[PDB]
Amino acid sequence: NPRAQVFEYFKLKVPATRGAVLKAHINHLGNVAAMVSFILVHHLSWDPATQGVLWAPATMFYARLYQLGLDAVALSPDALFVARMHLLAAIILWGFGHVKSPAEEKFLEKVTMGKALVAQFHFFALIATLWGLHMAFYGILGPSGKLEPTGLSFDMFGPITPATMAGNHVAFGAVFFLGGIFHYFAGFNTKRFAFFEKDWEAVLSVSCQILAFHFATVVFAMIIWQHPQLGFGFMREYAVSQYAGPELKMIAQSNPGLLVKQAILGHLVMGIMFWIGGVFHGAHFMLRVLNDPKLAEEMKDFKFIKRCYDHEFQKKFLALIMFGAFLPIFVSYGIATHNTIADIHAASKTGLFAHMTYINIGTPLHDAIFGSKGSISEFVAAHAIAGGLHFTMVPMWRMVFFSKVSPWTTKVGMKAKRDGEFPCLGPAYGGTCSISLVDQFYLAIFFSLQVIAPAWFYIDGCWMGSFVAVAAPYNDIYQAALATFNSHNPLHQLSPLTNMGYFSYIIQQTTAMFSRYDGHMIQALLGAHFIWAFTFSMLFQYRGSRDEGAMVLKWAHQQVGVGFAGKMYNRALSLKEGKAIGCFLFFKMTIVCMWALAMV
Amino acid sequence: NPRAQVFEYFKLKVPATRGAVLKAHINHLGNVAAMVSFILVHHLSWDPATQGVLWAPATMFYARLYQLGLDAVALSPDALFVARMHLLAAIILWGFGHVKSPAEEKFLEKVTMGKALVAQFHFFALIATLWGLHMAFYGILGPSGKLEPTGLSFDMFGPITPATMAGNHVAFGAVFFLGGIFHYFAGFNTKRFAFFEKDWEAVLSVSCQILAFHFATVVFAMIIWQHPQLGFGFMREYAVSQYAGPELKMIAQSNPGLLVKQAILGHLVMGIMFWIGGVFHGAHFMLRVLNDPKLAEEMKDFKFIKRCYDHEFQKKFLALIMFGAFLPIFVSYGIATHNTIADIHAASKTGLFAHMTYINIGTPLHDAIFGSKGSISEFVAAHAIAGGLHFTMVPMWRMVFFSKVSPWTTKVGMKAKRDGEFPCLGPAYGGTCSISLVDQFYLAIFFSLQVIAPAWFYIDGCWMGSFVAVAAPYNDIYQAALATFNSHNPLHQLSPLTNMGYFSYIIQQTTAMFSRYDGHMIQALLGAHFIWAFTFSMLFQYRGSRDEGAMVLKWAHQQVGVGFAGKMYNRALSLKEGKAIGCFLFFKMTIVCMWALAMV
Amino acid sequence: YSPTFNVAHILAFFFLFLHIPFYFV
Amino acid sequence: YSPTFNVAHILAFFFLFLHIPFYFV
Ligand code: AOH
Ligand code: AOH
Ligand code: GBF
Ligand code: GBF
Ligand code: GBF
Ligand code: GBF
Ligand SMILES: CC(C)=C/C=C/C(C)=C/C=C/C(C)=C/C=C/C=C(C)/C=C/C=C(\C)CCC=C(C)C
Ligand code: SF4
Repeated sequence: NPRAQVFEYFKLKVPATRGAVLKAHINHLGNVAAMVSFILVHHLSWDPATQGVLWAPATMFYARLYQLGLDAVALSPDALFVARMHLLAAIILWGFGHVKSPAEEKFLEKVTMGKALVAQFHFFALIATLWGLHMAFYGILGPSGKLEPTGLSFDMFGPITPATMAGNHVAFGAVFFLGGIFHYFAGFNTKRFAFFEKDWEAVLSVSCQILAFHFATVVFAMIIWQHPQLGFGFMREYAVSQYAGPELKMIAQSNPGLLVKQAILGHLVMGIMFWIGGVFHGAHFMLRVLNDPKLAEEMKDFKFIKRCYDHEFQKKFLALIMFGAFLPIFVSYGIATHNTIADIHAASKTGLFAHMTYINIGTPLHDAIFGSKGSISEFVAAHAIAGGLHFTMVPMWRMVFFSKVSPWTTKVGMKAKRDGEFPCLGPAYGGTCSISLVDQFYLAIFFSLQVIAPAWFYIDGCWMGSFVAVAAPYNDIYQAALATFNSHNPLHQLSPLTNMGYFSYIIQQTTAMFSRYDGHMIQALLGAHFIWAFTFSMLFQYRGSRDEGAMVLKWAHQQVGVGFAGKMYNRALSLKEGKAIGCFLFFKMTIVCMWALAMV
Repeated sequence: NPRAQVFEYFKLKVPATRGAVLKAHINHLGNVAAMVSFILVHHLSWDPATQGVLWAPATMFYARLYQLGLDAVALSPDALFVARMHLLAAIILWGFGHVKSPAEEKFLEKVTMGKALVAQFHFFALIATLWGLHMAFYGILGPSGKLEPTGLSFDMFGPITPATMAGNHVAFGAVFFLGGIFHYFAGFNTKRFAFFEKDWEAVLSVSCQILAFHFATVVFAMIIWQHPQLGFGFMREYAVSQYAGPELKMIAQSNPGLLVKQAILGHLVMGIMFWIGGVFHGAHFMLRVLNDPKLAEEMKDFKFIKRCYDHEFQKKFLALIMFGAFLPIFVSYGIATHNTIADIHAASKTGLFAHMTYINIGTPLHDAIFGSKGSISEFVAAHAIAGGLHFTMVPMWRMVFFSKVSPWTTKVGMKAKRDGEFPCLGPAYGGTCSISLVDQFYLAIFFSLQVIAPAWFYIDGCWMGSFVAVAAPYNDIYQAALATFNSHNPLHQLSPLTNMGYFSYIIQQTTAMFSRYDGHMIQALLGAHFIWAFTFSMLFQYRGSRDEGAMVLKWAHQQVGVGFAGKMYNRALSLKEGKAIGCFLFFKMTIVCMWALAMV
Repeated sequence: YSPTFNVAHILAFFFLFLHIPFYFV
Repeated sequence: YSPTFNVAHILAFFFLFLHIPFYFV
């Protein structure tokens, strides 16, 4: 009964029946096919016959055409045939998705989520097998620049060839075939798993969380597995192939990993989004358990019912998370700040900042386990990212364990937080904004920038030993780091290691933005900065001011006879609306700015 | 009874008696003398014998020594004698300021503010006359680089000479002497003025507001009156004189107005601060009138008692202010955005942004009245500043007229806002934060950045026709503007007109910061940016989150035996504290960044 | 990509985005 | 302006500024 299990604003908008959910899934497949058809045809460039495919997302999808062994010229007959067939598919899916199918519904009443998962195992088995067979007999782009059937081999431990990569797919087909049969007969009834059949939000949460972990493995694989046809190196090769437009080629020659790093940034960002949103759903499911006095006799066996009321567990556990953030942040940002002060003042002959030593630490544990040879850049960057992860987890674990009662609600005499969405409780006790579950969701989104930004600066080849460029007295440290980066870090395939800390790198990249794409990424930066600034007006403690001022603007529009425009100021966005929209736009406008950096 | 007339937090801190107020004034004079003594001796440079005076504020005070005809070498015998005598004065003033003087108090019970103003007229008369006489007989720096007595002349309409500038001071002495005598006998009892004797906050408000207007006249005079000894040109001359250290000289040769523009930025910023704080005091005085049912029988004659309750006056008046902001902002930012898009995309040969026309409008009204010959840079900059002023006035006029009742309090069924300092009323009606008088004070401080920033970018020679540098197709417009700027704009004495809009100018100035003062202004930028970011944690709708999380941090410190440090998290800053501190630091850290721009 | 084409399409983006706040307010 | 002088004086600024929030909290 989903309409009873969502926040108020969504009760009238959430698919409310088995059938409606299936229709939403169908229409979502229509969206997928439709995006493919749109982006092969539109948003390529101003003049594709001469400029090729220059614009983002289209470049990545044309890089796929290239990897498939098709003519990846802008608007080629292959590209158009692919785009038009996906449009056909989209229209058929949306068609079915917007008509009611009572027989389909009647059957869905008999389907369990365990059964659906069996079916998904064997659908995935089909896809994996058929794609292995397509590779095997019809081929993909081969080393000779021609479409080449891969053959089929199952020598898992021999060298990677097209044939064994085909075998890898067929093997996954077999594995999911046997696994689907096994679970068809045995079910998922084991304890600690039977409860999933009870609640769609629990299943949904787990899907999001595991998908987030898949995203992270994909980020790392896109850096490490750079084979030009069987890995993500097809994005390097496409950008300098015969199909690449002149400007894309010029950019890729000084930035070989250009398109790979755009894909990486997309998967980093989406992965963070599914991690935090998935945890929000699991926490919301738990909170509904805790608010349904009925929903307790089946879940009493789980420890979280107790932990969500135990103030000593809450403090010990959250304190451990905060320590896990504090220590690596202190080490990484403290070192990089000392080194920054040293780089800044290196020309000084006297005074407080003259003749500072550079802090230079390697990464012996990572090197011993994975075969890198890291420098202070990796040491600082990895501790800043690790710290950002634990930092982000502070609001995440509060969603999970603080959203019904906390030491604070007990301290101030409350029985329990009323629900998961209330924005505040007013000025009592010096102010109470954003103790609810959803407000900690937003805060985790905000904090997640401490993961995304250092990760991006690292991946794009910033010097992460310092916030500014390495000064001349410390050049030896940079040069040694550059040698072992080139010889031992797979990232050197995508990015040269510059001597520029992020602040200096911003100057250089932004300067380069004036002269690529006719300057457009400067327009992107400026517009994104404006919108980001405006979110302050929605996120600051100033909503009442705006609601009061909005009455003057509405009144003024009515006086002159344009009340249809004054309706824009019928009221200010509410606390809840302004926090949701402000967080969304604050977060995404930051990502737009980083996307500019990914375009040059 | 000031303790009854201030916000709660200040009742125990405000000087509570006539005598205590006088002592505070004495101690403030001690602060003035002490700053002079400190800054002539410390914070000059790391090694003054070789580097001279390099650091801000000290440079401006040494430029004064220079203008006085004294040896303005760092730590010269003249500088030390001046510094040590001002220290003596500070110690004597603070000495007297921290002892009780009962006879002085008994006499103060007999002093009125009208009497004090008579006395101030004749003290100012003394200062003006004695300084004219010092100039006349002992002199200031003369055109020959020597101290030269000016003589004394009263030829007001002849050419400006040192002698007539001395006469100007003596004449001001005479005028304030006659004016003090006149008011000694006639008083200030005229209607609409008698009420000032009633309330110290009304007098205080007016002093701040008029001082703000003086600040603005000083900003303009520092640009326009650039005479090298009798005007603010002494700051240009000092920076390239024999006393100037080598680096100050190197900077001034490419930036002649360096020190003048530092003084300008100081007076712009302080003037805005006194304007808004002065209006806050006047509004607070009015609000106390409206809250004292007694305080009405003497003020009923004033129209503001009515206006503060009249919802049609409130909407008409505030709507007029908003229009006065909307129209010039729309014109200035809309034009500059079109021109920005044109400059950005000027290299494009096709597509939506190719071959745009530059919007080019002059300033014929300003030219006809003041003798300028302005370009699109002046047209846009002046409308952006004018618009920023009306924008800032929106929260200012709400302080004055919305702080007891408003159309909003009537709409939601309230009798009246309880006081001037409450932070919010909670989530009712979609949220109620920052409708009080003090919260509109903060908002005016925030909004005032729309005055300060464009004014600074203009004064420092940014191209204000565009947010980026002028592109080659529009170079003719820049060159024509440069010719008439050089020949008709007095600002060219302080700043060359660059072809750089503020975004491009930021790149160039920040690049220059790496190589002046051993890079220190990069440290200033980075530290200021960090603090600015942190204010979000105090200004966002998130105070309850922090108070709840603070309990975990305090608990963790206590567990390990360092509860004296955990007291830092005894509680989060309250709504009221965090808004005051957040606004102060948001505002000042922005000013620090602009100060970096003023240093190069 | 003439001036009239380009102004027209800019105004199209403007009118379109302007309706986003109406959905909430 | 030796390393020990400079670290000492940096720590002095640190300890000093650190007391500002105690005044409110
Ligand atoms: C970034 C750009 C920005 C803008 C363009 C505004 N605020 Mg906003 N604002 C901000 C921040 C960073 C903060 C943080 C939190 O301090 C706030 C807070 C806050 C609060 C608390 C309130 C009010 O209570 C009051 C109100 O009545 O809201 C209904 C209001 C108002 C209205 C004033 C009325 C008037 O002057 O209209 C006149 C309207 C203008 C002068 C804006 C005209 C703008 C253009 C023509 C477009 C320019 C476009 C480009 C350059 C691309 C007006 C629409 C407006 C514009 N703001 C408020 N604010 C940024 C901006
Ligand atoms: C700019 C830098 C910045 C920092 C360094 C923090 N926030 Mg803050 N914050 C910010 C913004 C921009 C916003 C906007 C509004 O979204 C917020 C909001 C918000 C809310 C709502 C809450 C909480 O409720 C929670 C809390 O419990 O507060 C008592 C909290 C916390 C604590 C998390 C606990 C932990 O991880 O400790 C671990 C502490 C750290 C990981 C910080 C260690 C820092 C250093 C060693 C110094 C680095 C120094 C240099 C590089 C010069 C922790 C002290 C902390 C650090 N913030 C919160 N915030 C910026 C920053
Ligand atoms: C498979 C992914 C998935 C699914 C099925 C859901 C589903 C839901 C449902 C249960 C509710 C209500 C949504 C609503 O009614 O839709 C309405 C939308 C439609 C019906 C769309 C219909 C489409 C059209 C009319 C046409 C559009 C066509 C195009 C745009 C091309 C909801 C919800 C939330 N979700 Mg998630 N979420 C996710 C991923 C996420 C991601 C991971 C994130 C964040 C990064 C979140 C953060 C939140 C968040 C915060 C909330 C809410 O408050 C809300 C809630 O109440 O949860 C308790 N959620 N989430
Ligand atoms: C400001 C909003 C914003 C921003 C900056 C981003 C950024 C990105 C980047 C990080 C990547 C790679 C580039 C790309 O394919 O973009 C595509 C961008 C859009 C489809 C929409 C962008 C929005 C606007 C142009 C309108 C903005 C309007 C305002 C800000 C008022 C990406 C991406 C995707 N995103 Mg989003 N997205 C959004 C909004 C959305 C909206 C909310 C939606 C669906 C309703 C999506 C669905 C997807 C989707 C499917 C993909 C990808 O394949 C790709 C990826 O890398 O995944 C791993 N995305 N997304
Ligand atoms: C001559 C200038 C002047 C004077 C006398 C006052 C006086 C006051 C008094 C009436 C109260 C309470 C202050 C307190 O008790 O002090 C305590 C401080 C001392 C006693 C200082 C003692 C000094 C030491 C112990 C040693 C320090 C030595 C050094 C720092 C070297 C107060 C006040 C405010 N003021 Mg103003 N203000 C100003 C200028 C301004 C400026 C223009 C601004 C803003 C830019 C403001 C914005 C505010 C604002 C917002 C408020 C308040 O809320 C508060 C109030 O209640 O008003 C209604 N105010 N203001
Ligand atoms: C971050 C805080 C900050 C910033 C950025 C500024 C900036 C300025 C600039 C715009 C000018 C010229 C440069 C200078 O002389 O500075 C001097 C700076 C200080 C005296 C104090 C700076 C503060 C710190 C170094 C400590 C910051 C600590 C934290 C941010 C935690 C100026 C200035 C002055 N300011 Mg301030 N001030 C302050 C705080 C203060 C504090 C609150 C005080 C007194 C308690 C003053 C009293 C004065 C005063 C007297 C003057 C001037 O003569 C001059 C001016 O141009 O007036 C027209 N100022 N002030
Ligand atoms: C306007 C004008 C003319 C001048 C304006 C000047 C201004 C505003 C000056 C502001 C000066 C300020 C705030 C100085 C702050 C110093 C803080 C220190 C020394 C902290 C050290 C922390 C340590 C070592 C721990 C380790 C460090 C880390 C973990 C990062
Ligand atoms: S400031 Fe706003 S969000 Fe915070 S308690 Fe008050 S009304 Fe609620």
